Amino acid sequence: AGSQLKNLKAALKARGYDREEKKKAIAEIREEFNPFEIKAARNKRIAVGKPGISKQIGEEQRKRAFEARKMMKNKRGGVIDKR
Amino acid sequence: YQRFEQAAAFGVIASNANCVWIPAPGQLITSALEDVNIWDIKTGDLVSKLSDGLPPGASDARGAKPAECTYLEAHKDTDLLAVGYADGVIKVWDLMSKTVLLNFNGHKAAITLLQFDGTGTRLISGSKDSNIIVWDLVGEVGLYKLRSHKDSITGFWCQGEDWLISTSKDGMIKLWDLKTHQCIETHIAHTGECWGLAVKDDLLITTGTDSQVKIWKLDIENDKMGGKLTEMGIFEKQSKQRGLKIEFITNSSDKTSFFYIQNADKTIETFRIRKEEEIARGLKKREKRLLTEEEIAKSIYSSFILHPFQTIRSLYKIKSASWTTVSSSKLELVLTTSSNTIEYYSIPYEKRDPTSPAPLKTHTIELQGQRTDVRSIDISDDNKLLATASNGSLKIWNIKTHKCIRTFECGYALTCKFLPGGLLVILGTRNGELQLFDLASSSLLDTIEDAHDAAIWSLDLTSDGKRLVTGSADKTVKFWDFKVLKLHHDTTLELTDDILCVRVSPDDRYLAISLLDNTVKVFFLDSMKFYLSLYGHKLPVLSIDISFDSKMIITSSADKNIKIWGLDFGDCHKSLFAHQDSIMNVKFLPQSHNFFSCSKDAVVKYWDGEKFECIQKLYAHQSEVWALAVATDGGFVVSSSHDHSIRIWEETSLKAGERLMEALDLGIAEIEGLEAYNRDMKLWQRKKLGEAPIKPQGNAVLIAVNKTPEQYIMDTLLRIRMSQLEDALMVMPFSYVLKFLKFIDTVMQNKTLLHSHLPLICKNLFFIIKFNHKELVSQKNEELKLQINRVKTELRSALKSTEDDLGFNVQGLKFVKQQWNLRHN
Amino acid sequence: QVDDEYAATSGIMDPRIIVTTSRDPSTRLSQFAKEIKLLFPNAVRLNRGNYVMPNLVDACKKSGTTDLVVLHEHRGVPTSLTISHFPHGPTAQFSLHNVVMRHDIINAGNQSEVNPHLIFDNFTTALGKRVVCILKHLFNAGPKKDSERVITFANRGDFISVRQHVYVRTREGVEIAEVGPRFEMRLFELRLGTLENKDADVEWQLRRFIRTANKKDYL
Amino acid sequence: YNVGKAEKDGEIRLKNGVAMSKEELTREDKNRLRRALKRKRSK
Amino acid sequence: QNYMSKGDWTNAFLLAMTLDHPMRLFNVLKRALGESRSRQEVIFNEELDQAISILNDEQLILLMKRCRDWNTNAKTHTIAQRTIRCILMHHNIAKLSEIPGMVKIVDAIIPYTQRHFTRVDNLVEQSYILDYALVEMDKLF
RNA sequence: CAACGAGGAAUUCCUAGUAAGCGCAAGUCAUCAGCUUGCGUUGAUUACGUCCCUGCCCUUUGUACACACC
Repeated sequence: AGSQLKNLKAALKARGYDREEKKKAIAEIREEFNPFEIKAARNKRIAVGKPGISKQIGEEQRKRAFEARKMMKNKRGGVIDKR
Repeated sequence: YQRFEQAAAFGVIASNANCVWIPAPGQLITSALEDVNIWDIKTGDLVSKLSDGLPPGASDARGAKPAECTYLEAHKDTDLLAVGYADGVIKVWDLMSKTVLLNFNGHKAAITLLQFDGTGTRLISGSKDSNIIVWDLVGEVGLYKLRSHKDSITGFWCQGEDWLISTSKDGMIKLWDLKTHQCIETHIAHTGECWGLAVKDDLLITTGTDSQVKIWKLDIENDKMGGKLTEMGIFEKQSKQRGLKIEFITNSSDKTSFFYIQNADKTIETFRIRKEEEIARGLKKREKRLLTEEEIAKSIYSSFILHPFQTIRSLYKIKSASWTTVSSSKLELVLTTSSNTIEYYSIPYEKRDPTSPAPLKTHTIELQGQRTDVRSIDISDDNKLLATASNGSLKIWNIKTHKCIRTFECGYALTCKFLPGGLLVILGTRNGELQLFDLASSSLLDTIEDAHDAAIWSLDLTSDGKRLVTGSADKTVKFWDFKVLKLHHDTTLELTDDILCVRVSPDDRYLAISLLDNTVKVFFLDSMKFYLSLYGHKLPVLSIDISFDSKMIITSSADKNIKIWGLDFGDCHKSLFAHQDSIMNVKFLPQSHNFFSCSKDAVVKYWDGEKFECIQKLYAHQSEVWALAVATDGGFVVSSSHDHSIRIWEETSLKAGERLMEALDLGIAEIEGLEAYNRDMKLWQRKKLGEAPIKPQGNAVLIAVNKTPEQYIMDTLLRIRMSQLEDALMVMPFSYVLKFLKFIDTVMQNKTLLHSHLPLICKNLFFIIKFNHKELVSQKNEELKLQINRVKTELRSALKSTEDDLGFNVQGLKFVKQQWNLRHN
Repeated sequence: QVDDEYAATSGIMDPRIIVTTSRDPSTRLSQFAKEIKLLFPNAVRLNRGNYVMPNLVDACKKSGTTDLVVLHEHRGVPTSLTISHFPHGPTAQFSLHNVVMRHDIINAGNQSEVNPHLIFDNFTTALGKRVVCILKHLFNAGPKKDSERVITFANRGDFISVRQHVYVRTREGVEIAEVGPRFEMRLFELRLGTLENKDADVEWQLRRFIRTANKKDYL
Repeated sequence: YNVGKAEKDGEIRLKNGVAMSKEELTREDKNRLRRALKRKRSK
Repeated sequence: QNYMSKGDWTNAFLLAMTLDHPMRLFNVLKRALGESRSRQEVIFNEELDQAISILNDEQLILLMKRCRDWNTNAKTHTIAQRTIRCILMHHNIAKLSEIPGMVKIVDAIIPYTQRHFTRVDNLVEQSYILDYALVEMDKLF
């Protein structure tokens, strides 16, 4: 049907010296008109995943794990916190 | 959020509009800003303030200035008020129930006159855009729009249904035939503008820019083009300014007529027009010395038929007037002046002498106003209110009744404050003077002459009130104590520059002073220590405010933005740009970090000090908001402005081819219906006249567009385009081709629209029969055969008739050129 | 600037592009090829089945098409694209790595089909200028300056991120939205003749197995 | 011969061959013709 | 304006000529010509073409300039031809030639009249399909 | 005393050596063998019109030189 550009101009005419309304409206139209960072399946009788956010957290997790192992790698001491 | 709203507005009695008078002297309807208030001249109490049912500041109030009322007008007998506003709308109210009956937007700019006509049911309206519209009240409809003036309607005069006559802000007076709504006769009245119009039936009177008042004779039953309205002579006035309202009366009990010309400044020139007996018995006296010269003298009439009268003056500049009369010794004239005040004068006249060297006002309603803009507003704990003016009119209004109960005379006073026990007012004036007043006793406790060398600009009490600070344009601030109830100057801090705002903290801690040199300085009161210098505002800087915790200050200026400063280190937080003219004042709430700022562009604005949003954008004033004051506890805020207003704020689709086909079918159906009607008429006129057909009523769309069917088909045949014309003619079948031939056969009898559409008729007809030639020559009907012969004869006669003069003009023009050549090549 | 086998018809003439699949394509590759033919304008799609590549190349370069995009898959997921410029010009062949397509995700409407704007981010080397020229002479020369679709070829360490966006320009900035397929393509081979032969001289191809392979970009 | 512009600045001659005079034409048609030649002077 | 409303085309014509209001002049000439085709030596009404017959040199040179740039249409050309014809048959031809400026106008509008003569003559030429269709319709029996 | 006899709602692609059937080879610095790319064999039905619907685009001085149309 109608274009994403036409719907985007309609969404901007919809949303229209306050700041937080513009922060909210801009974040809303960005996460609405960005469809390639969700994943949608087809219901055989729909947003089923958030690929980039899941990827970002899965790789930041192992990034801090890798830096922790690189910090541990040639240590021999350690504080023993019994508190 | 617990938002704000407007509780009540007051302080205005007469605003930028006219006034209508109602008989019982009598009462008076006049304008406050955007709402109309009725007053009884006898006592002067505000008996009605007819206002819009929606409070300005509510949820559905729209984001602009409210429409200022600009013309009052009243229907007396059927009891209506037609009022008109500055956007162009006209609200008609019944004065019994005070609701809005009629809304009549219509115009595009502010409106300048109303008039009821034929006393009820018709209202004519002239506006600052040059249209003048007639409205019916039984149909709620703009009937007619008289549209030929060029600048702005300054006056008109109508009689019912036939003649209107208007004059506008160009030099032009116009007379309008209201049957055809075309302008009939136009003159240039005055060489600049034309501001006045009045007429008692024979003579018409107009005035323009400067003192030249022109008498005209309108002869309504004239027949010549120029001469329905002729000019009969000019005269002079005493005012060299714009006379801008003229109005007539016929006093009874002999019969006599009086008219006034109000002026721009301060003065109404009244005139008695005389009667025909003294016209006849005064003609000979200037016809003395006995005739070409005497005829020139008799032609050069105004001073003859018009007689000046008692020139009524006033204290202030005059905005509007209207009168009443009895006995010719009670010319009783109400007058609304610009500095808000109405005045009821009355001149007597013993029918030969006006019995006074100068007329006398019998009433004056001026108590609920100020005569100037309120340069400083203040409030009590919660009960009373303080308004400070330039004439001297300090006034102590009260919140719970909106009435000034106490008023004094100070001078050009720009700042004031209360005293912390109540019932006591400190004030500073624009010269080197300070003054003290109270509430129970009379005006002056004491004044201090030479309180400062130059203009004082801002003072502030301490929170206990015993010690106040005055900063003035003599580049000094001074401190004063209260000794026992008198003022004790003890110390004075001279700066390098003109201090123009002071403030202390609400806990006796800081003294923040705003200099003319684009900065503020924060001092310690206990040391004169020079704590901080806040800098970077980039124009001279107006009102400061310190928060309740004494941590956060605001800083307003003429840079159209307010800056938030943290007072612990003097570090800026925001620099938020409000208010596109100039923020005059800015004030916190009592207990919160929310604040208000009123500005020089007719708007107050509600902000928070944490997210720095704009909480609300309040839009009730009309002009420069000079001051605002917040309640000490609770937090309702008053704001007072340049439009003499003081207001409270509290909490809450076919195509070508088928278009031509349906046009052809209805057109030829009408055509042969009328031809059958004509055959019926000839048979019932050639036979026994006992019967005939009843009536073919003409077609709905044909009488709706006012066209003969040949013209209707001709313009839709025009309105198809040349690219799809050969398709529009190819789509239609042969029955529509036959009725197209009937259409062409009828249209080349009306030889007017044959000759104006010859190549179109030729192109369409020749394509039609060229495309349908195989079927056309197989039709067997002598009616169509005679039809084709008739179309052929008339069409070829028209075409040879136009190429005859084409060939004539070719040979004649080349003869002209050739005889010029053989003359002088 | 425009190099020696594109300079004859740089901005004189609009291009003409064929988009075609590998051989007996899967349905997601056919959807992908439709997305590529309405990614860039004056491109049409041709159903490759039982087409030989020499007479396909010969029929294209005597019909007058400027260039050819051949798409290769792996079980739906497209893996390669070869761009062959026909007047005895170059073939740049790329692998495609992170492909997300709008036919997979969302009926978000229809596309825009305007002559787009083009962004090229840090193609600094001469091989970068070469691949910029071969990627942008399959677009229409001289769009309107208020055209509201842009596409982007951004180099991110020899992985050209390829996206398409539409935009309006609002009061405080510019608001973007993502249309069409996102990629990271990477050039594994250039050569200087057409697609028919593989006897053409190679201008560049990546050396995967040298021991100084991962030290530099556009190696 | 062809229809050029007007020879004085009190009238205009359109390419059509019809002409208006500045004073004679109505202000609605003056706005319309100003807008029209603005577009014709914009393309 | 009053004359143009109420009818009365002769004094309307001379006021439009005095004020030099060219669109109003085209309208008064077109309206008077159309009503001249309606009713019934004389081509306008007699009062108006006498009013054309009694105008002086600079008035008829601006009238023929108006006729010049009306003749460039194929639509507004008939009004121009009727006005040119009444000027030609009501004025003196030696006067019309020796008026200064009346050759840069008539040389401008000889070829446009020749163009229109060719077009209307071809319209008369292709107007004989009606005559051919009539001879077929009479051969039908 | 489990599934299943050509697969619902919806949805995607497709115009001549094309859709589809069929096998045989290769495995070419990226990708691929849970497959990928070649190669031949057999080979159609239906559009090839239209802007009516859905959209996308272009223009709204004719300019470019006649004739013609506007």
